[PDB]
Amino acid sequence: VKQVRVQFCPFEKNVESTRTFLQTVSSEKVRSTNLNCSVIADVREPCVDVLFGDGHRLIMRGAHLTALEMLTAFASHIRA
Amino acid sequence: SYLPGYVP
Amino acid sequence: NTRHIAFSGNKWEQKVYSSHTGYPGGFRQVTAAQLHLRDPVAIVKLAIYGMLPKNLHRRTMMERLHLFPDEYIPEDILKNLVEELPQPRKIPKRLDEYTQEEIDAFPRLWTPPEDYRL
Amino acid sequence: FKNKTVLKKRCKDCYLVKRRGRWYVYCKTHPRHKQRQ
Amino acid sequence: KFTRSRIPEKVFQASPEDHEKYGGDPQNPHKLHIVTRIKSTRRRPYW
Amino acid sequence: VTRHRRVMHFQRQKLMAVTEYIPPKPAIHPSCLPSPPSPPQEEIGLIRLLRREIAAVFQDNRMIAVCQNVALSAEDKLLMRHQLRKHKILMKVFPNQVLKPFLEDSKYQNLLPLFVGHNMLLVSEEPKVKEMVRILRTVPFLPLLGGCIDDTILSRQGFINYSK
Amino acid sequence: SREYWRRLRKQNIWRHNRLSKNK
Amino acid sequence: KPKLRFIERAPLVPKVRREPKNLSDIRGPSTEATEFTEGNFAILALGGGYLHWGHFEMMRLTINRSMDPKNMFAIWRVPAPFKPITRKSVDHYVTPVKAGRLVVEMGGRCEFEEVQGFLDQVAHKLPFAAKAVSRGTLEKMRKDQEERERNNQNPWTFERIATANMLGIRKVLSPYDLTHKGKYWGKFYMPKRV
Amino acid sequence: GVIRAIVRAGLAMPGPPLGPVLGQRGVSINQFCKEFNERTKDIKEGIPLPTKILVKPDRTFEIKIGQPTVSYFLKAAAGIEKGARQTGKEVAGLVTLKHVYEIARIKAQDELQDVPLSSVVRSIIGSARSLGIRVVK
Amino acid sequence: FREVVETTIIEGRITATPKESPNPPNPSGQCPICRWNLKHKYNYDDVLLLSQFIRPHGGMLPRKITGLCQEEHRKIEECVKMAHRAGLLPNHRPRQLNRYLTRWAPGSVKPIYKKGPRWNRVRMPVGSPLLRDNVCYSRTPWKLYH
Amino acid sequence: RGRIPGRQWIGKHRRPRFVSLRAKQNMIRRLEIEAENHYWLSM
RNA sequence: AAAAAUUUAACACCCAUAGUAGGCCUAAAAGCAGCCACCAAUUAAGAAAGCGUUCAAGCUCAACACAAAAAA
RNA sequence: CUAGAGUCCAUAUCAACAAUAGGGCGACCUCGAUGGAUCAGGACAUCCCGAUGGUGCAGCCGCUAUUAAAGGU
Ligand code: FES
Ligand SMILES: [Mg+2]
Ligand SMILES: [Mg+2]
Ligand SMILES: [Zn+2]
Repeated sequence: VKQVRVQFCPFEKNVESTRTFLQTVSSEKVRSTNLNCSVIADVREPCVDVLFGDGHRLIMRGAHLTALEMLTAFASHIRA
Repeated sequence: SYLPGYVP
Repeated sequence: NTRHIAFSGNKWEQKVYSSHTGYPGGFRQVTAAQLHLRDPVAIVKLAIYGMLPKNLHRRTMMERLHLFPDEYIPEDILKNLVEELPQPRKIPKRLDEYTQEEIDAFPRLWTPPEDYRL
Repeated sequence: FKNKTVLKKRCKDCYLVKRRGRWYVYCKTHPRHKQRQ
Repeated sequence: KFTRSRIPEKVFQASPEDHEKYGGDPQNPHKLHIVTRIKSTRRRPYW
Repeated sequence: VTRHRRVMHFQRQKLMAVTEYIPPKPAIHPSCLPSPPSPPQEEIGLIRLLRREIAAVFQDNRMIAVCQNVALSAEDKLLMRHQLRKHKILMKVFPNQVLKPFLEDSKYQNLLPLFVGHNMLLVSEEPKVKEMVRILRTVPFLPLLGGCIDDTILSRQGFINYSK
Repeated sequence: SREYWRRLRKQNIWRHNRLSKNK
Repeated sequence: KPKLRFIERAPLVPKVRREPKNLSDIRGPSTEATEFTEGNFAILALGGGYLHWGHFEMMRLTINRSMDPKNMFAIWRVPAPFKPITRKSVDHYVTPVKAGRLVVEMGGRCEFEEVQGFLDQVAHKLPFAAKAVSRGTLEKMRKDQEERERNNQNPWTFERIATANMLGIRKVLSPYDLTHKGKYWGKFYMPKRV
Repeated sequence: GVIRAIVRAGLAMPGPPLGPVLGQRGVSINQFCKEFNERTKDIKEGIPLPTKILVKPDRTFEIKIGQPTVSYFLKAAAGIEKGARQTGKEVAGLVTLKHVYEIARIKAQDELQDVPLSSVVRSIIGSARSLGIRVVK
Repeated sequence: FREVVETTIIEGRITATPKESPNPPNPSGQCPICRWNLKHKYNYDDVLLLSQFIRPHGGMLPRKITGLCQEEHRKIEECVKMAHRAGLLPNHRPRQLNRYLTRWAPGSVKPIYKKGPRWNRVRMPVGSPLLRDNVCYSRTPWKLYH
Repeated sequence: RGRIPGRQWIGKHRRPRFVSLRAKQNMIRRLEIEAENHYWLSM
């Protein structure tokens, strides 16, 4: 895991699934494992992007989604 | 369409 | 169709059938599942035996009882049949066996949330 | 395992489950905590 | 010890609830009784 | 008076069985009856106290900004307050469950979607957006959600457009 | 006031602390 | 003196003077030490039995160790062992206890839950049934039992039959049941029965 | 890491109290006894001081220092060398409000990043309540 | 309902949620089944009633989503597992003796070898104790222990 | 197996006995009969 | 009069800085060897309810936010 | 049940005061005729053989527990 990016505009609805995502991943408890990792949040259609060092790409648009499955899907790709 | 005492 | 009989509850694995050969250490106990697998007609044969009157007539009465594990019946036995008795327990209908006419006839009972993954 | 008619959780990681028609106390940090009724 | 029984006098008071349940009139008590034994005298005290 | 349960006589056993207690049974299980209306709860001292200081904060100070207090150690939070204190910025946070009524009945109902989860309210007098966006430039994982520049609702780029 | 309820909260944890003495 | 006083084993001067007869000290409801005196939490005896000296010293080693003189205190409610037991060749004194008797009393500037934690452990080790009880639980239990006779839908009760000799059933009933009301049987007592 | 403790200004290398205690931490024993002495004599010595050394893997020393502790620095103002025993009725020290007016201004620098002045005086008087002192006027 | 799709891009879409029947015979109820006068008028044989509270793979919906009676949710849970192992729900499979009215798992019951005497004889249970309140059209009560 | 020490109906350890449904039904109907007798003897 | 009933244990999520190792006694015992008081910074935190260290360090909790059975 | 042992530590093992369960003095039949050898039947509350948890189980030895009476002693 190298770079994770979140993009969301809080002024509309259905952005709360990805808003609570930040409070989990963007924590020093999990960021301590990869100190050299990159976490950046920019605000404009909720969507997050995950980049892997191997070359794998991940796109996770949590419009019709919830944070719990977003966390689990992140863990599945750690094995790769 | 169903009476108060209706039972499926 | 004595092979395809059904037991209420866990009688398949709870009920046992104990017999003794008469020799020392000859006590043998087997369950319904073991007996049915070994002998498909043993279950029905033993059930009738315990309910028949306990006299000399019981052995003669069993000579008029015929059991067959599957749908196959001998031609001579099938040739002298007279009446087919109704089954005592009504067979429950599986979910798929219900046709469309009765499925929509049964109304729904709850409103599922729109955003539930299911 | 140890036979105990009453099951008690000796640490926070003891998870209690019903297996084989029998309540079981399973543990991973302290395997000595395993119990069976 | 098993002895004779002194039935409390409170048992034999006809409350109004029993009056319409059994149909008896307290103002006009019945003149006579009908008695019929329906239990064996055996296994009972001699008195 | 025995210690072996004093096995009971059959006649006495039947007497106890006949005279067993019978609880009354309702016609409809109360649990499936249109429940009685819920009694409203008395408002506690905190709720009235916060509302008057929420109103005072909302009216006295020109700058009210919206942020999120992401998971951060106390030392980092304390210095973040310190780096805001160097430019006379004061940090205040309020429970979100009580902010919902106070915002919908007022003119500022447009900020309801912003306030859902963990929220950080940046309050300052004589707003100067250039200084505190620099302090948020060095911190990449702290995003600016929005706010109002003197009751003018603007998004993050609205704050940035005001900076320059 | 604020200091009244802060004391009141201090009593609640005091109550919980005693309740955990025999826990 | 917020601690249990030392309890001797055998009376120093044997005072074997007996007030009534024997064997009647376990059956029937307790007549003395039924309410709460200068205390809030006690243990209720849900059945009769005998208290041997080991039980009394048991009270010492399980209550005093989990005790603080600063905020808690306890005292005795049952008397010292005065009734001996004869022992033929193949001795010691005990205290008769009836159902409803209070064994020990506790109180202070504390709540029921903290006292409950150790009291129930002691309660399970008496020869008879017992449970931890407070000044609120006892009245609640008594009111709950009293509610039972009013909402009962059974037309026939023990008192309506035993007193009236309904089915000639006093032949198989003891004369003591006119007061026991059928809720007491030997040394046992069932609160659940009306 | 964080090993927050109190440092006596007079003593530089206590030995057993500090040698084996941070021996397992992997720190330079001689580093403490050289630079800390210079920091000892900048102000009035003979008073305990806090420590602000953070242990890093690359074996580096960065020790910050502000104001001394609250035990000796407060008790010395009341002319008491030993703390109270009962601390509930036994008391031998008296300090006035004007005395506190100069005892808290210097203390409000260990960012203690609180803005209001009442936040500093209220904390010490609560600490003073535990100790056997009286607050005069 | 919302379903997830993976091709790394993942997405969620909403497809044709079912609707409640508009005319419940007994309104003023906070309960799905305890609103149609079906409190004690269903059994393990009623797959149609039971199939509306299960996952596609054979699980059970949570109580907070369906809002059933707390004691009735237990009955639905017990009835469904009875029908699953009776062959009544063959389409809701995970991922040879036919049975019915099975209270316990077939592979978790120990056969009785020494049954008790005529006064303390162990009994092989059938049905479930939760269905005692179910209506009976024969005055003989349900025999829950054979 | 299943021996009862001593005799079946007397002794310390007897054969346990339980009431039946019709055993109760007979008792209540006898209790109701006396309730009629109690009322008719009060006038 | 007369037919026994009964089948029992899932479970919080998140979070934590600080006047200070509060003073006394103690080789030193810090919220937790013992004792005396038990305030107080901060949106919100016991001069500490449990484990843990010779003692410290380390952890959770509290606070803000979200009912058994076995013999031939 | 958790006082107390086991350096710390109830529960690797041991165990106090207690509590709850299960096992096999009376005169009821008979007053008219113990050891070893041999052969053994049965229970498991298992001495050995087998399978599996825990351990203050590094490995060999051990301790404790669950299951197992086909075989030997
Ligand atoms: S209200 Fe009847 S099922 Fe819940
Ligand atoms: Mg006999
Ligand atoms: Mg065995
Ligand atoms: Zn564990």
